[PDB]
Amino acid sequence: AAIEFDEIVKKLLNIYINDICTTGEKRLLNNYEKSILDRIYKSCEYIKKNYELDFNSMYNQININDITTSDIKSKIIEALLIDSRPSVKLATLSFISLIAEKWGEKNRAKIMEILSNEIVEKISNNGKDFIDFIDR
Amino acid sequence: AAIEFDEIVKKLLNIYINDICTTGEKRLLNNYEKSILDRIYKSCEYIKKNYELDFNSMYNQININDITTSDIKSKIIEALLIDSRPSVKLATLSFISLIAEKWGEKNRAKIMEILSNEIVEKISNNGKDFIDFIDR
Amino acid sequence: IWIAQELRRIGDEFNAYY
Amino acid sequence: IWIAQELRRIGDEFNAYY
Repeated sequence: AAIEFDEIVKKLLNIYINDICTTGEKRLLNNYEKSILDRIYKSCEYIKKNYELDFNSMYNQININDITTSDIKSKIIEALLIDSRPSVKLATLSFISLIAEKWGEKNRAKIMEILSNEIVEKISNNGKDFIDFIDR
Repeated sequence: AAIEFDEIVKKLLNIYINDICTTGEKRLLNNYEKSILDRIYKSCEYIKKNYELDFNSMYNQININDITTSDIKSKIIEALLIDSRPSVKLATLSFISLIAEKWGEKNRAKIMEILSNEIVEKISNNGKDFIDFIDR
Repeated sequence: IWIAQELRRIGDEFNAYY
Repeated sequence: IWIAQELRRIGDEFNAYY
């Protein structure tokens, strides 16, 4: 039979519905949450753009095949261990954001197992100070 | 301490990075894949719009607290069992798309455990016929 | 098979459309 | 702590900016 398009449909569906969940989640935010989320997009894009080269050199150390999943996290979380400043959080988030952008053929889960749990907890710690740093 | 914004940051980060993965994945598609994905968005939006009432009545049967995860799947996959037509696939996908839109405060995983594995396999079956139905 | 009975129904109606 | 040493560096430089 004609099967040579089966994997294309699989890939596009997973992308499609994932984008639809995201839209469903954004829709259930109030305007304040939307304005904060908008600020996070723009902040990280600024940092990713102005530190394009710096991130590429950091991305190469993390990209090689040797690292375990915890080893990536422990490298990223090291900055947050001693330095809990909100800007350090924002840079960390922007770097995580850049890694996600380059892993568009890897599994989404592979990216989420870097961010979620420990790392996002440490960013959310004193979230009020983080939000205030971002919203001005 | 001031902790009353910690959960807001958690929620917004997960949304943010998930949207960034999706963008990374779309970027690594060729133009043909993008044109197909664009057709899937628009087809499902058309169906969701013109069958707004019909979907709401179907969504209510699936929304109640009694159902197990397989029970939702077995209901959706039943249409695909006997009827493998690409339009039936598209309607099924649109319905899955609508459910995702309404579960923006539930976990993304809860939505993906409905679609992925069995259901997406049955849609991807004879994907060529599905793509050709969609692309004209 | 109540949900299934409607998905085909929508399928038929859209099949004619396209 | 090489990646960490740069994240703070970027953090400092951006801290001054905003």
